[PDB]
Amino acid sequence: MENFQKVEKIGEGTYGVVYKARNKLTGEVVALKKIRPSTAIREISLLKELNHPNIVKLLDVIHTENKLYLVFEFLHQDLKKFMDASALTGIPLPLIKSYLFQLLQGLAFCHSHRVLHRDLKPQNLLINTEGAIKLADFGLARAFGVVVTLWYRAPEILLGCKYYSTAVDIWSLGCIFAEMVTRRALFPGDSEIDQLFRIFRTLGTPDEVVWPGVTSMPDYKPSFPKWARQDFSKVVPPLDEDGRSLLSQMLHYDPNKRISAKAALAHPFFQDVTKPVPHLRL
Ligand SMILES: Nc1nc(NC2CCCCC2)sc1C(=O)c1ccc2ccccc2c1
Repeated sequence: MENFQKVEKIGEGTYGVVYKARNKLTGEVVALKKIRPSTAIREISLLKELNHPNIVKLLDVIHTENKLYLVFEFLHQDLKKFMDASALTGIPLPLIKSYLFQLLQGLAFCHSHRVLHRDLKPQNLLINTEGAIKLADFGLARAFGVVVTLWYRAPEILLGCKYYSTAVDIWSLGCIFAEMVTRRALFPGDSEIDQLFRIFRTLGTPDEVVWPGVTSMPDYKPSFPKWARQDFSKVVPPLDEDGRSLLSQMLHYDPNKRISAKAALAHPFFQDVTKPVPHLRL
């Protein structure tokens, strides 16, 4: 490339190929994302202003030769791989707590600036050797619009609501929290209806009592089976009651009842939070 030198392909992201690259002028290593609209350019450019320790920095937006690239700060591992690498022993609770706390700070920051992610998943949660965890790709979904993982999708999205709110990110993070604890995805659906029914089988089929307005959602069908809610203690053992209480608030059906990132940071679960060093094999 004219301005970068590719080191290697990292993988296929939501919007195009992602490469580990080196800036020719500075020598800095970055995550270069090729995007496969004028409104998009202006909107994404605004995201360069975001700066928070728990957000992967968007270093630049490059629009040349009628191609679009996003340059992001590079991190050495994502949470998906770290979880796989920690499958035999599990991620220590203090580290799970630290990561969840940091992720909520990242969400609280973005949300306060009116920026949603909409597609949080272990793949876009990046970690470094110092114990930090950061979220990548906030705001891209809105700017760009429309096999993809549905495992972390909020129910309102699965039910066809086309108006998103900050709550969709809290739902996704709750699912990730559960996965770090049990070492298994919470709702590993293989289709949109399977995803929805896995949620219903665990949390109970929603109704107008727990979710006012649910029966009027675009894809809601009166024919959905009626499953009873499972005992929460069976879903994420052996997470303690503070952890279970917080998780339940992040997984409320009604997005308006779902806890905010800001309020979650004050939950008793974080009374003893610390910042442990993870053991990363790079
Ligand atoms: N900043 C940043 N550093 C990265 N280093 C890699 C971490 C995992 C191990 C190899 C280096 S990956 C990254 C992303 O921002 C990012 C996020 C989601 C992705 C989903 C699918 C494919 C690529 C993706 C890349």
